[PDB]
Amino acid sequence: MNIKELSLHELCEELKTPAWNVPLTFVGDVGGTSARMGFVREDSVHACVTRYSMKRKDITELIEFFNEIIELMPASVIKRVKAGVINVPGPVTGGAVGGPFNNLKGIARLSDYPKALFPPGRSAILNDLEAGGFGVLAVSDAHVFSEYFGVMWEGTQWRTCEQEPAGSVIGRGRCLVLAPGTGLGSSLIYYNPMNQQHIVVPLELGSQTIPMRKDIDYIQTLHAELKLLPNYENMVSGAGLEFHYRQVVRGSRPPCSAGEIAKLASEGDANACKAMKKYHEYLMRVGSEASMALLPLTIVLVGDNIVNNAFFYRNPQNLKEMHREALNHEMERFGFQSRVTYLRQKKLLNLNLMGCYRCGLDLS
Amino acid sequence: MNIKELSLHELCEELKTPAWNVPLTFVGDVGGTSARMGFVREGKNDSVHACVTRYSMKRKDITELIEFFNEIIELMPASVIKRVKAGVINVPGPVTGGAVGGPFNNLKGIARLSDYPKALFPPGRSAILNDLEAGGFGVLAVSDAHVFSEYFGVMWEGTQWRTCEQEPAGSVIGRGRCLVLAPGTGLGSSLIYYNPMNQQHIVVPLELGSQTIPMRKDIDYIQTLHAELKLLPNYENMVSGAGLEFHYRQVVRGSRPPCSAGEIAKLASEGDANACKAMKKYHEYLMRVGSEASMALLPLTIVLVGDNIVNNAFFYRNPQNLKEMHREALNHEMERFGFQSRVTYLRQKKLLNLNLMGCYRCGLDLS
Ligand SMILES: O=C(N[C@@H]1[C@@H](O)[C@H](O)[C@@H](CO)O[C@H]1O)OCC1=Cc2ccccc2S1(=O)=O
Ligand SMILES: O=C(N[C@@H]1[C@@H](O)[C@H](O)[C@@H](CO)O[C@H]1O)OCC1=Cc2ccccc2S1(=O)=O
Repeated sequence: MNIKELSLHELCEELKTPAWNVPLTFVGDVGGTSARMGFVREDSVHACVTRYSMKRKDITELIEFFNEIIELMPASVIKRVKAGVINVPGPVTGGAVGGPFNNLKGIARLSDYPKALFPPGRSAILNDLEAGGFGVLAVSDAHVFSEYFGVMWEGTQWRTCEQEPAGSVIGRGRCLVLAPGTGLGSSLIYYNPMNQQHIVVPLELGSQTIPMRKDIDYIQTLHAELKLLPNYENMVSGAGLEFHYRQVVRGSRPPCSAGEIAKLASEGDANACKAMKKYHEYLMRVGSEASMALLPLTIVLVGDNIVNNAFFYRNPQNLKEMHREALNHEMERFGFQSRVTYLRQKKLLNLNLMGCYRCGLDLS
Repeated sequence: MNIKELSLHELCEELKTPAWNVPLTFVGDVGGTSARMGFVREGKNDSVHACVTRYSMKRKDITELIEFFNEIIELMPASVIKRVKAGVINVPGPVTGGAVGGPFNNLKGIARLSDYPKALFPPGRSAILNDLEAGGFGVLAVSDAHVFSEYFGVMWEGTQWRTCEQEPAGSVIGRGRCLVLAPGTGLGSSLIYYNPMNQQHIVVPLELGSQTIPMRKDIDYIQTLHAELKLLPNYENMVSGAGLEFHYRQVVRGSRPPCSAGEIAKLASEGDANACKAMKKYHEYLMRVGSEASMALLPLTIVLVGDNIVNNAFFYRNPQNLKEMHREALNHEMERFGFQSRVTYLRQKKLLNLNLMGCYRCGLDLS
C-alpha cells in the first residue's frame, strides 16, 4: 500500500531490481496541472511513478510521455507489462474516449496509445473519480480502511447490513464517493448482492441543477452573477467557496482565494468559518438528494483537501450542522437520509493510482 | 416473448403438460392492487414462456404473499415444485440486499426473503427485486431475445448513438447505459449500467422520483404544489396519477370539477384541450427527470416503459407533443456542451410485462 515518486532515471534503475522482475501494471494519474505515471507490482502492492508537467495543458501530451518512457526503458522491463490503466479529469466513454475537459484541451484516445504500455484487451481509460472509487475498494481490500477513513456519523442501515464496525471496511452496500476539490467529483461503488461484487459507476452529480430549500435569494444571487442556473459544483468548488466568502463579508474585507479562505478558517476567522459552513451546507445537499436517488449504504468524502481540512470536520459544532443539513430532505420523514453512514478521508493517499492498479486487476 | 394468465387450478394443470417438464423459475410481479405469480421456462429458440395466476392484494399487506406461496405449494404437485431452480419476485418499493423490501406507500408490512418457503425460493437462487429493477432485467430480456424493435420505438435519436453503434436506433439496447423510467402510479427508475471493460449490462435500482425538483422558470407553479402538499415537491409529485390530477386542476381553475388521472388521459385522447394541456405539463416534468439524469448518469439511452406509456401512445404519436418533450429534454444548462442531445429517447410501444420477464432474466444469473 505504498508509492514512491521518483525521477525518470531513478525509476528505470528501480525496475532493474530483482524485486521488479515480475508482471507489471502501467498506471497514470492525470491532472490538469501535472500527471504521475509508473508501474505497480505484487502480499505487497508496491508502486513507483515519475511526474510530468502538463505544461501545454493538452491531454494529447500524454502520448509523448508514454513514448519517452518506452524509450528510456529496457525491453525486459516493458515486456512485463500485463495491463495499462490511466485516469483523466473528465467524463469518459467506452473506457476508451476521455473528455472534453474544462482544464485541458483535446481528447484522450486509447486507440492512439502505445500498446507496449497499454496491452490490447488489458487496458482502460478511467474518469478520475472512477479511479478513485476503485482506490477506495483497494484500501478496503488491503484491510486498512480505518487507517484512511474516519466515521463522521454512523447511519441507521450499517449495523443491519454489516457485522464489522463502521469505517473498518467499505461494506457490502453501495458507497457514494464524493471529492469536493477543484471540480466536484462523484462516483458510485455499486454493490451487486447477487454475485457479491462491487462495480464502480462514474457519475456527474456536480453538474445537476441545485434544487432549493429556503435559499432562493442566495441561489438567484449566484445565478445573476454566473448567468447560469447554479449547479452543485457552482456552490461546492474553489470558485464556490470564494463566492460564499464575498457574500459573508459584503465588501467589509478584501476578496480572498479558496486556499486563503480555508487557511483563514483554520486560523479561526469567523468570516472564513462562515464561508466553509455555507460550502458544506451545499455539499450536504448533494448528499441528501443522492442519498435518496442512489440509496447508498455509505458516503465517503475524499481528496487531499478533505484531509488538510480535517480541522473543520473535527469541530463537533460543524459536524452537528453538517449532519442536520444531510438530513434536510422531505424523505427524511421516512428516515432515508438517516440510513447513510458518512465517512471522511483522514490520511493522505493517492486513491487514483491505487484505483488504476485495481481496475487493472479486474481486466488482466 | 409470451405470458399467459390463468387460474390456479388451470395453471396447476398446464404445468403437468410435457412442454413444462423442464427446469422452472418461480416469478411474481407484485403491485399495490394485484400480484401476478407463476412459473417461467426457456423456450426455443431464444424465447421465454410464462404461466401465471392473478392474485388480488385485498389486505393491502405485503405479507399476504406468504399465504399465496403456501397455497401454491400445497395445491400443486410436488413433481412440479421439484423443477423449481430459482425464485424471484418484485415489489413496488425499495429493496435492500435483494432480501428486504419496503416499506411501501400503498401496502403495509415488509417483504422478507427469509420468511419465504424454500420450495419456491431455493437457497442461493432467490431474490426480491424492486419493480423497476425487475423492469430493467426485462428490458435486457427483450434485448436478449432479439426483439427490441418489436417492443420499443424511437422518440428521437441522440448524437451519441451512431458514435457507438452501426445498427439503427431502437433495434438493440446498445452498448451503453440505459436509463429506464416508468411514470405510472409512482414514478419508477432504474439504470442499466454498461461496463465497457467486460461488455456487461448490470441493473442498478434508483429512486429518482423522490428527488426534490430543481427549478427552471416555474417557481410559482412549484410553490403552488408546495402549498398543497406542505412538502417541497419531488418529481413523483408532478409525474404520477396525483401529479396529472394536479396539473388538470391548475389548467381548469375550478371551472370544471376534478376527475381521475385515468379520466384525464381518456379526455386527452378525445381531443379535450384542458386534459391535453395537463398531459403536456406532466411530460414537462418527466422530461426534467430526463435532462438532469442525462447529465448525472450520462446514459446512451432513456426508455419510457409501462402499460401507461403503451396505452397512451396517442400522446407520443403526436409530432407537436413530441417536439415539446424534446425541447424540454434539452432544457438544461449543460446542453450548451451537448450533453442532453447525446441521449436517445425510446418508448415501449407494445404491451409486455417487463417485470415478469425480468424476474426470470434475473433468475438466470442466480442459477
Ligand atoms: O468535466 C466535467 N466534470 C468533471 C468530472 O468528470 C470530474 O470527476 C470532477 C473532478 O475532477 O470535476 C468535474 O468538473 O464535466 C464536463 C464539463 C463540465 C464543465 C464546466 C464548465 C465548463 C466546461 C465544462 S465541460 O468540460 O463540458
Ligand atoms: O416507495 C418508494 N418508491 C417507489 C419506487 O421504489 C418504485 O419503483 C416506483 C414505481 O412503482 O414507485 C415509487 O414510489 O419510495 C419509498 C416511499 C415513498 C413514499 C411517498 C409517499 C408516502 C410514503 C412513501 S414511502 O413508502 O416511504
